[PDB]
This record gives sequence, structure tokens and C-alpha cells, in this order.
Amino acid sequence: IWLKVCAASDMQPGTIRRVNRVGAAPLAVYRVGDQFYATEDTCTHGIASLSEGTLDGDVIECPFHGGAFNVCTGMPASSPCTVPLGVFEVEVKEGEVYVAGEKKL
Amino acid sequence: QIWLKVCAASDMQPGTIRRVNRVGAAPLAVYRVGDQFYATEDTCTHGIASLSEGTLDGDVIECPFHGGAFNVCTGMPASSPCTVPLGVFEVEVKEGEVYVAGEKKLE
Amino acid sequence: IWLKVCAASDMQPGTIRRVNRVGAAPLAVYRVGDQFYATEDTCTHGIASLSEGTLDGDVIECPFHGGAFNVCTGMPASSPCTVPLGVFEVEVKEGEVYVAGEKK
Amino acid sequence: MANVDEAILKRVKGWAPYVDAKLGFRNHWYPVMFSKEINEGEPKTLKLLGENLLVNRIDGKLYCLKDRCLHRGVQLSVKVECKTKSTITCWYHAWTYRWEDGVLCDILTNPTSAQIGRQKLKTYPVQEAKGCVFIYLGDGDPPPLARDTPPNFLDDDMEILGKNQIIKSNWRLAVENGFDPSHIYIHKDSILVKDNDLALPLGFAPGGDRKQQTRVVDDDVVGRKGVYDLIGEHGVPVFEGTIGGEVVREGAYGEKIVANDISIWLPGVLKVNPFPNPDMMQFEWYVPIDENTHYYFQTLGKPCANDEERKKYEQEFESKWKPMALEGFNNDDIWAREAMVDFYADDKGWVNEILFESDEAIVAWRKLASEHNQGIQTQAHVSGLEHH
Amino acid sequence: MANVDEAILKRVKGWAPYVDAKLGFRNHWYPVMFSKEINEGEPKTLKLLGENLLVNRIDGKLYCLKDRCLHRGVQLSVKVECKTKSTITCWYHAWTYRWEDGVLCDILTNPTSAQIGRQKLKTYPVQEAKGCVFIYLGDGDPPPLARDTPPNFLDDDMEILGKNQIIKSNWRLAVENGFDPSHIYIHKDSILVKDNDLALPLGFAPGGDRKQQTRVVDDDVVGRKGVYDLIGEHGVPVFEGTIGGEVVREGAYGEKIVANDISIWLPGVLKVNPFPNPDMMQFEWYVPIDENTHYYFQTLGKPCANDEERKKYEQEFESKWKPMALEGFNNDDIWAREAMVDFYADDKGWVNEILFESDEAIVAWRKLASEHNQGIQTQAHVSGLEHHH
Amino acid sequence: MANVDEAILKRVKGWAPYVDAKLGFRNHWYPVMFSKEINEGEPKTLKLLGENLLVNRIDGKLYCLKDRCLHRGVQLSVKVECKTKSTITCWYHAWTYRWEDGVLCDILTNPTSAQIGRQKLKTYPVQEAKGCVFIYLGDGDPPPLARDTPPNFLDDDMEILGKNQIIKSNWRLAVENGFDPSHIYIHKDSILVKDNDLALPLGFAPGGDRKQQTRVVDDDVVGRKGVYDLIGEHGVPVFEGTIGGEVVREGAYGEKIVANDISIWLPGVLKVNPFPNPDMMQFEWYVPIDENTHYYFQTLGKPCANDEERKKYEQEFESKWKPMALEGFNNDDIWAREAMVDFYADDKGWVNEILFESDEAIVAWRKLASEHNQGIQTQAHVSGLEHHH
Ligand SMILES: c1ccc2c(c1)[nH]c1ccccc12
Ligand SMILES: c1ccc2c(c1)[nH]c1ccccc12
Ligand code: FES
Ligand code: FES
Ligand code: FES
Ligand code: FES
Ligand code: FES
Ligand code: FES
Ligand SMILES: [Fe+2]
Ligand SMILES: [Fe+2]
Ligand SMILES: [Fe+2]
Repeated sequence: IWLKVCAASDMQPGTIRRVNRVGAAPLAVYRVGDQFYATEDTCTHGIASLSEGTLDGDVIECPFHGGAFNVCTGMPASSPCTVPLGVFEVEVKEGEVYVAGEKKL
Repeated sequence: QIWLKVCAASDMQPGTIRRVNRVGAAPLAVYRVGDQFYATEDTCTHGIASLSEGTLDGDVIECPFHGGAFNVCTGMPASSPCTVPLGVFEVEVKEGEVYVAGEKKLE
Repeated sequence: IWLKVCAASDMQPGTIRRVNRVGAAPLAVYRVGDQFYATEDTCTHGIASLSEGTLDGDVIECPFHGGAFNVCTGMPASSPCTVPLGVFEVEVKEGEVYVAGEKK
Repeated sequence: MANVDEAILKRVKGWAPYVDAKLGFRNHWYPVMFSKEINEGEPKTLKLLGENLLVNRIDGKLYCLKDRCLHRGVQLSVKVECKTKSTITCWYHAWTYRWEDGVLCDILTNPTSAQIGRQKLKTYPVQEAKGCVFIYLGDGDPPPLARDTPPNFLDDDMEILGKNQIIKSNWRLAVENGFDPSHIYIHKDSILVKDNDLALPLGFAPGGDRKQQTRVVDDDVVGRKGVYDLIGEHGVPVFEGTIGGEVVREGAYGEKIVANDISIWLPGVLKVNPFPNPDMMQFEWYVPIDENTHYYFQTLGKPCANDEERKKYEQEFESKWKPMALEGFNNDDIWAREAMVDFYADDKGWVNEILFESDEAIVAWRKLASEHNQGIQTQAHVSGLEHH
Repeated sequence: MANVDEAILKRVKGWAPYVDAKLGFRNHWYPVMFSKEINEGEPKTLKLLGENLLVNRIDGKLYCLKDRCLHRGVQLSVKVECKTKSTITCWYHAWTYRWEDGVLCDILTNPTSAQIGRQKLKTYPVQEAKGCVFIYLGDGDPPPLARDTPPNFLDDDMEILGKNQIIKSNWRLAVENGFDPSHIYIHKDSILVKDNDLALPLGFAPGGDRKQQTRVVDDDVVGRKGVYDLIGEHGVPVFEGTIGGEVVREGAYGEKIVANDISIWLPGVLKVNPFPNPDMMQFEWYVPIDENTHYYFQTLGKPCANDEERKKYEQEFESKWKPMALEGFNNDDIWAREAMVDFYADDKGWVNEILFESDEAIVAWRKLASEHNQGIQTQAHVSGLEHHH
Repeated sequence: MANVDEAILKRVKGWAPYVDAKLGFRNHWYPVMFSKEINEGEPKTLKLLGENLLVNRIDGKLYCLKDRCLHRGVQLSVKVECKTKSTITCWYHAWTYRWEDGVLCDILTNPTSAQIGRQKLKTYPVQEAKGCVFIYLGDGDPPPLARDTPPNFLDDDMEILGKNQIIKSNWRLAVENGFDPSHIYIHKDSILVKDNDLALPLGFAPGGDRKQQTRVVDDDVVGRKGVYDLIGEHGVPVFEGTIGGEVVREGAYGEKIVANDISIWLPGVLKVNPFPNPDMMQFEWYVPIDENTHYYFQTLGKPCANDEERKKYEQEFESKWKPMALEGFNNDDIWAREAMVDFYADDKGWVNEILFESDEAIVAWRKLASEHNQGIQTQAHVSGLEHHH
């Protein structure tokens, strides 16, 4: 049900990490200080990889057009984005970070 | 009709404006700049606006329609689009009572 | 060879003096502080006289279009000037300003 | 929402929103054509409030989609491809949208695309009433149509007929030409005056009780918002024009009394009652197309209890009303609007205009529109909303 | 004032006002038409310095009113309604003004309006001289017309005839093309050269003494300000054009000597003497209509002592001078002006131009104009002057 | 450099330089006409990257000068005056330039001017290859032409034939449409598909990863920069278009397989191989003229070992390939490009576009273009580069 991403130690606060999932679309895990979050890697406004964007607090900015999303809620934060992002549950069990195989309900 | 009774000098705080409606004649505007009183026609010369509904900035009244303005003491235009001088009416206080002339100054 | 131009003191700091030469293009001598420099006088972008321009540090600004040159290297400092100015070495000896006879 | 230089908006404190609304007011209904002009399965194009739209009739019902593909921004109308009754396929990369909800349901160039079912093309509510096509150029479920229509336009017995065309002037210049009491001076030679034996003064001057002549409506049960200029009941009919005391022109001393009352209503529709005949009414819209143009949507209403009357009216309209009134009378309004373009084109006319007494009603309208409009259309609404 | 990007204006320190005067100089007299083109009660429209104007002749006298109703800013000329001999009524709401002082004297739609007698439409002085109509596009009492006319234009016996048209180029490009000693190269094949046996070089190059060829006039008693380019007496006629030392073109070796001296005067009028004949003079104005266009007001003057001579000159003007000179010679000046539009259109040409010696006269003009003009016409003058207290 | 709102450029981090390159990329070779279009001593005008240029053929060799006199900025072409075989003289004040190096060698109106030999009119390298005229719109010594041409275009046995015209769309819209894997849908009804029995799908259902969708070439022996469209390598061709599971359209089931090889190269030239027939190739340029227009320079290449084959090919070209392919097929590309103008005209489409899978090809090009172009042409290059110390 869950996937092993990395150790909380490997990620510095404010960094991003792309999670490739063979057979399915890629995910993006963001470390906002001490809390980890995960959403679809693909920007809902196109075909850009959010993991290649810029993270400012709990907001991720797409590299293609500057659209943005709240990595916690998945909701659009900056135009041109209008379609919410698919958010996936994350959990840190014993220093390591895990991400649910399917997006939360 | 020479002098029109407006109100007690007390009924007006510094930097305020009061409209004086006259029977059979155009309205006037009495302005209190500090402890001094001045008066002009109430209708902006650039249109049909009521200057008494405008903003008083020291001794300059700004029309609410287009932002034009006049010096309340001389009646001369202070801000565009106003170009026609306002008619000025003498004001005097007799025993704490404000009075405004019924006729404007000539020149 | 050298051309005796003037006495160092004949020029106030930050001023420019035009030096005419019979049968040759006029030159401009600049006094930057207590240092002296020389270049062709005609702006390379037209017919303007740089000696009637504005001196800012070691850069002379043409009065016509605002183009400019570094009076030391002669290289353009501001558009529309593109053709380098001719530079002439200068030497001050005994309070007298001398400028090279030919560009160098 | 920032369409005009801020220095100017700061100057017109009484109605800055109105001056800023160069593209019109968003979130209001607007008539753009007549029902008879749009047939089943034949998509039609038009621009409203700067936006390119496509209207189609499917099973008798109208649907409106923004005429701009989500992909590369081309107009679908360049080459219409309606492959199934309920959809339209962009001619470029075949992105396919449903007319009913605008959802991107298929993409022929890539049936596996992750965009399918995850993007939506903008749709706008469309309603037909009195043979007129109304489009709600706004967001969210629409308010009732009556809110944006003048009183009586929707009466069951009211038979509506009219014409529409594109005029080159901002919609506001049209509005202020129409709701103007003194502008009828330009209609003193219209063939309608003589030919219909109308009683028409050169101009309706302001009577003695101003607050009685102008009536601001903001208590209408349906939510209508507008202003009345009660010229006939409070204004003064000026029939003899003078210069230096000498009569130089006279109004028309006909027997037909018309234009008893005139009213302007958001989003910008004028009602003239009664006109062009004592037993009729005129309802005309000045619909914003872009900042330089508007639709001059003219309608004439006349009660009709039966077809025989509807036909008789239908004949009088084609043979007299339309030719003599809608055109013979109003054509002069067209170039009049055009004539004000230059003064207001740079937005500075809104500051330099020198108004007089009869403009009192127009001023009331500017304030009412500023206070009660449902939104300012901006160029960003046209290109795509922007925000950080 | 602020018609051009400040960064550019700061660069042209020698003549910023001139470069900024894209709309022309306010407070100067400008010819706009000939007297015979405006008859009694025949209102005529025209744009001068960017302002729409209406001119009318009442009892023989000319009057000029701004063609823009004070009310909603429409042009009164869309539908002229001169209800009475002394007034004009706007076709819109009937505001009525007096041609004599522009006073709003009546309002047919509201006879009791308080605006009546309390508003005034802008008026401009108009004056006829030598069959030409001059409008003083300025404020306050105008100066004598003489100040804005070239010497001799107003002489008692000087008979003036001409032609006028609208040319698509800014007025300054016209001025500089006219007061340009080297541009006559474009006229080497003009039919006037051969057909009038003119002696004309390919160009007048700078003489030996510059300050001697150019004469800045600012001490003229009538107040006129201008610059002379003494090409004939101080310049060098170049008759053999060479490339690599080889002769590829020669000027004209006719007997008639013309263009001894040329001078440009504010607000922008050129005087070529003598031209196009040894016994004639040419006076031409480049009047600013807007930033992209100007009136090319051409006049040819020739002394005439009586009607017989005046009529004789008129016949010659129509049969020879107009078609052979005004058109045959100056038509090339028209497309020459148009050819410089793109370069200066963005105002960048005033910085990127690469001038040579013969342009020294033009440079002198730029300075004189910048220093002695009577005001810079701005867009605000057109829309309505602005100012915050 | 800075042709677009800075707020937009800041948003397009993946390819800001490309979005900024409104006017095209400077320092690259561009085809502008065919050799047969310019004859000996007959100068021709054209605009490239917004610059007006003049091309002449002298002693069989081509020379290019900027069509703008240094003096007052007029186009020399308004009235061409080539007075000696090696020069061109401005029609205005006779400044004369050498076609060889653009040096101001003479001034007929002032032979002793100090400007002579002290100024230089901009010149650009010009090279003829495959019957096409290429101009290096750049500064300094030009690189080999092969750097800016697709592989095989310069092959010794490659016979090149083509057509050129001006199209109303920014050059980038033309490039992206040409390299767009899914734009094939607009060609479904082309006469070429039917008359040449071509197999043509409606599009492709992508297969494999993103990196596999294209092949970027960052360096060729000659420094070429380009991208290959590999969508068909692991992608599934779509021959039956469905809507709601219902078949509403079908691709073309012809037996001729073409376009197995599609690549776009800087400065903006597409290579489709083989096309329009299994034994030939298509190389087409989208040359920037100004911000709203480009040259659609089409060429078809076919190896030919002798003069007979070249003759036959030429006959095939004029009788079939030109009308059926170049026009019959690519005409739809022309209006497709025009259809995207409005959305990108305000530069906002670069932000609001909603791309899908096949656009990976376009994205790869935007990045390659952004990373390897040799310079951004700016409006300043057109009027005159600007810089204040
Ligand atoms: C006053 C009187 C009549 C009218 C008007 C104002 N505005 C109008 C607009 C259309 C038709 C008639 C009128
Ligand atoms: C030199 C020589 C003659 C003329 C000139 C400059 N500029 C002119 C303008 C009009 C008519 C003649 C001339
Ligand atoms: S693809 Fe992310 S904002 Fe457009
Ligand atoms: S009505 Fe007062 S400034 Fe216009
Ligand atoms: S003449 Fe010096 S910058 Fe132009
Ligand atoms: S632009 Fe419509 S499907 Fe691509
Ligand atoms: S616009 Fe002239 S009277 Fe109203
Ligand atoms: S503009 Fe070419 S020589 Fe003067
Ligand atoms: Fe009307
Ligand atoms: Fe000339
Ligand atoms: Fe194509």
C-alpha cells in the first residue's frame, strides 16, 4: 500500500523529491520544514514536472508557466492553474518517509 | 436680503463646509478655514456638482465630480479641469453669528 | 614632434580645451583632476566637438546625441558611438602640457 | 478592476467603477441576437465583453461555449467540426468538448491523454425570451433574466420585434446618448416626427422639482436597478428654440404624445414609454462587444391578444415602425455616438466634460451603475485571469 | 513638454525643446489656407498643432473657434448649424456660441440653463495677408504677424501666389529637408533645371569660414528669429560628382542664377532667394497638423506694380511656375520627407543620425528654434490642460 | 534581450530566451530567396529579423548591405543609384558606399568631407548553396553554413527545388506547428494523402517515458542543434478517432509510408524524411521577417546522379510535388499558424496554453532553442544598439 521514498535526513527543509512509480504516473514529495507532503508530480495545467519547480513554504511553483499549488491542500495558489492537484498521504515511520500508492480520499 | 443668516460660528468645525440654499437663487457654500469663514457659489463652475459635497484641503475646495478645485478665498481655479472663477460672497460674524452676503463681489 | 599645448594651470579641473592644427583635424585636451588626456576633437559619430561636451570622470559625453568615449582608451562608452576615437599620449613637464604629434 | 489610468479614477470619485468599466459589466445577461438567427446544428460566432463565443442549438435548446480551444488558443470556429450531436471537436488537435458542460471528453489525436475528463472549456448560460437570445456573461449559476430587463419587456401579452447591428463606439457613449433628455434635438427632422405626427419638443428641460423628475430604482422586487427621467410628468417641453431672444427653430406640434418617461437599467438597456407610437414601447440595449464597439439591440413592444394582431403588428413593423422609427428616427443616434468617441477615447473626456442641468439624470445613472453593477470585466478575464 | 521619452531628451542637450516639439510650437502665427478658399458663411474645418478648428467669414471678417463642443466634446462640424449669422449651434444638445468671442450665449434645449453666459469656447486670432489666412495658435494678445514671417514676404509690391496640401511627415522633417544645402542633389533631374535654364550644382558644400556662411538672426527689429545659409556667397558649388576620383555626374550649367541665400525662420518657414527665377522669391511653410502630418504651404512672390502685372504673373504662375517649379521641382521634396519618417518615427533618429559638415546650418536652426520658440504644444493642450493644486 | 514583459519571462523559466526571441535569433544563417531571383547588377530589397536589407550580384557574387543610409536613415532603395559597379550612392545627399565592405568611400555633395572613410554601413555575409540565398544575420566572422542547415541538405548529390512566400504569423508559431506531432490531424483531408496513397494516422498514443519521446542533438560535427520527434518509436498510431467510444473519423490507410524521420533545427528549419514521397525529403525554414511575419521557405530534395535525373525531378516537381505537396499539403499549415496569432499576440498564450503529451516535442525544442541560440534579436538591433555608461 505504501512506498519507500527516502530518509527524512536525505531531504533538507524546503526541498523536493520526485518519486518514479513504474507502471504509473510520478509523484512529488515536498519537505516543508519538518512535515512531508506528496502530490501528483505532473502540473494539472500541462505536462510539467513539479519536482523541477520551486518550493516557497507550502506552495510549489511550476517551472513551465509559474502556476502554483499548495502542496498540503493541492488547491491552486497562482494562475494559470485552476484544476486542483492530486494529493497523496505521507507518513514518517522510523526516520524513513513513506507515500501511499493511491491518492487520499 | 443684504446679509443672510447662516448659522452660529459654533455650528461649524474648522475645515468643514455648509450649503446655504436660497429662495429663487443659486446655492452658496460657506467654508471655515481655521477660525476664518469664506463663501462662494456652491455649484462648481465646471459643471453641475455641489462643492459642499466635495473635499476641503486647507483653503482649497476639491469638486467631487472631476477633481477640479478652487481657492475658497479668491475663488480662482486651483486644479484642472476648472477654468472659470467662482463668484465669491463676503462673510462676516456679528455676535457669534455667521452671515453671508446676498450679492457676490464685483471686481 | 610633440606639440606644446598650454600651461597646466590654464585649465581648471574637469575642463576641456580644443587644440586646432593647420592642415589637420582639431584635438581635444581634457583635464581630469590633475591628469591630462588627449583625443581627436570631433565625435566619431558626427560633426560635434567633444570639447563642447560633458566630462564625467574619464568619460567624455558628446553634446549632440549623448554618445560618449573613455578619454584614456578612446573606446566608446555610450551609444550611438561605435568608432573608437583617436588617442594621443600626453606629457606634463615643468607645468607645461604637451600632446603627441600623431595618434598612438 | 484597473482598466483606466489610476490618476483619472481617483478624480471621478462619484462613479469611478463606471468609468473603469470600459469592457462592460460582468455577471449580467445580454441580448446578442434573435432566436430566428440561430438554427439547429449551425454554430454561430460572436464577441461579447471582449470574449469570443460560439452558440449552437441542439434539440431546440441553445448552448454557449467560449470560442477558444484550451490547448493552443485557436478559435474552434476557424473550422467547425461537430462530429457528434452533443460535442464539438477542435480542428487542430481534435480536443473534443461537450456543449452542455464544456468538459474535455475526448481527444482524437491521443485517446489516452491524461487531460481527458480533467479540463473544462468555459460555458455561459443562454436563455431565449421574446424571440431574443440572452447570454449570461458571468460566473456561477445565473440570476433570473428579469433582473437585467426593463419593466414590462417580459409581459406575456407583449409582442417583441426588432433589429440588431454593430455600432462603432463604446457601449457607455450609446447609453448616455439614449438616456439623454436634451439630445432629442438631433431628431427634430426625423421622418417619424412629421410622418407619424408626433408631439416632440426640441428638448425636455428640467422642471422645478429635480428630486421628482429623477427616480432611482433600487427597490424593485425582481432586483432591477435603474433610473427614471420623468420628463413628461416633471420636465418642461421646450418647443421654441431661441437665440438672442429670436425664435430660430420650433419643435414638432403634432398630436401624438410619446416619451412620457424614459428609464435606463443595468447592465445597459433603455426603455422609452410610450414610443414610437402612444400604444407601443421601445426597449434597446447597448451591448459591449469590445472597448470600441457595441451591439445596438433594438426592440419594440406592443400588446397583442391574438395572432391576427401579432401579424398586423408584424406587418406594421416591417412597413412602418422598423423603417420609420428604428431606422428613420434612431439612425441619427448612431453617428451621434460615433461623434463622442474621440473625446472619451483616451479616458480624459470623463474628466473634461462640461455638463449642464439636463445631465442630472445621466449622473444618477453613473452612480447607480457604479454601486449596483455585478462586476467589472477586465482584459484579464479575456486572456485568462491572473493572480499570484 | 514631455512629448518625447526623457532619456532621449536628456541626450540631445543642444536642442531638447526642438526634439520635444513633435506637435509644433505654440504661440506663433501659421498659414492654413488661402483667402479665396473661405467664403462668406462657409465654415471650414482644419487641424492645426493637433487641434481641430473651425474658421468662418462673417461680413468679410474671419473668426476661429475650436471645433469641439464644450459639452460632450463632439466636433461641431459633424453637422454645422449656424442658426443665426453671428453664431453656431452644436447639432447635439444645441449649445450655441458666438463666433466673435466663443461665448456660450444660448442653449436651445434649456433656455434657463445656468451655464449660459458662464462658459467660453476657445477662440484664436485669425488674420489675412497677401491672400493667405494666418491663425495665431496661441494664448493672449498675439504679436505682429511680421514676427513669424520671412523678410520681404509682407512688402507692399510683393505679389503672392501659391499652393497648399497635406503631406504625411512630421513638420520638422520638412523644415530640415528644405533648409538643407546638400539635398538639392535630389533635384538634379527636375524639369525646372533644364526647362528654366538654371545653374544648379549637385550640392553646396561648406566654404572655408563656417561662422561666416551661417548667420544666426536674433537682432531683427520686428523680432523674427532665423538662420541664413549663405551658400551662394560663402558656400562651394559642387558641379562634378565623383566616385573614386572619377566623374559620374555633373550639375547644371544654366545661365539663370538662383538660390543665392536660404534662410529658415520660426515657427518654420523657408525663404529661398532668388527662386525659381532670378526675379522671384519662394516662401514655404511646413505647418504642424499633428505629429505625423503637416501643411506644405508654398508661396511664390514677385514684385508687381499694378493689376496688369499681377494678372500677367498669375497667368505665368498657372502656366509655368506652379507645374514646373512648385510641382516639378518640389515634388521630390515630398517623398524625400516621407523617406525619413521611419527613422525618426520612434524618436530614435534624433540620436542615431550621422551628420556631416553641410548639416551645420540645420544644427544652428535646431538651437535657435529651441531657444526662441514661444512654447511647446503638448497633447494636454489638445485634450485639455491638466494641473493639480 | 527584453522584448517581452518581464513578468511573463519570469514565469517561463523553462525557456525565457525563446519566449523573448520575438524577432528571431541573431547570429545564424537564413535563406531568403532563390539564386535565380537576383540577377547581376539588379539590387533586391527584403526585411530579415526586422532589418531592411539590400542584396546585389556583382561579378556573379552576392553582397548584402543594410538598406538604411547612415546619414538621415532613409532606405537607399527608395531610389537606387548604383553609379559604379562596386558602389551604391544614396539618392538623398549622395553618400556613397562600397558593396564589398560597406565603407563610406565618397560623398558627391561634399567630396572633402571628414566623414569619408570614417564610417561604415552594416554588411552581412551572403552565401549561395543549392540554388538558395543565405544571409548571415549576425556579427563577426560567420560559422560554416552547415551548422544552420539540417543534415543532408548540403549533400553533393542532393537536388534542391522549392518555393518561398511571406506568411502572416510570428516565426515561432510556424516552427511549433511544423514540429507538432499531433498537428497531423489537420492534414487528414489533404489531396496528397489520397492522390499519393499515403498512410496517415490521426495522431499517436504515446508509449515509453518522456526522455524517449525525443532525441536532442546538442552537437553535430558542424555544431548543429536540433530535436527529433520520436513519438512513433513506442507510440501507437491512431487510425480510428472516437468520441464516446463511437468511431467518427478514420486516418488514411495508404501503402506509402513517409515522415519516419522528423527533426527541427536552429535557427528554425524542419526536416521531414522521406516526404512527400518515399524517395525524397522536405526541408523548410520559417524565417523571421518581423514580429508578425515570416518567410515560409519550402524546399524538396532528391538525390540525382546526373543531368537527366535532375531534369526529370524538376519536371516532377513543377507538375506534381509543388502543387500536390508544397501547396496541396502545407497550405493547411499556413492557416493553422495564423489561427494561433491572437492567443500569443499579447505574449500571454506562452503562459495560458494547456499542453498535452505530444507537446513534449515542442517543449524539447523550446529548451534547445533557449539553450543554444546564438543571440536574441532586439528592437534595439533594428534602430541602433543602445547603452549608457
Ligand atoms: C428623449 C425622448 C425620446 C427618446 C430619448 C430621449 N431617447 C430615446 C432613444 C430611443 C428612442 C427614443 C428616445
Ligand atoms: C538649396 C537650393 C535651393 C533650394 C533649397 C536649398 N531648398 C529649397 C526649397 C525650395 C525651393 C528651392 C530650394
Ligand atoms: S504546466 Fe504548470 S503552470 Fe502550466
Ligand atoms: S463639475 Fe466640478 S470639476 Fe467638473
Ligand atoms: S555627433 Fe557625437 S554622439 Fe552623435
Ligand atoms: S488547439 Fe485545439 S486541439 Fe490543439
Ligand atoms: S455635445 Fe454640443 S451641445 Fe451637447
Ligand atoms: S540620407 Fe543618405 S546621403 Fe543623406
Ligand atoms: Fe436618440
Ligand atoms: Fe528641395
Ligand atoms: Fe503540417
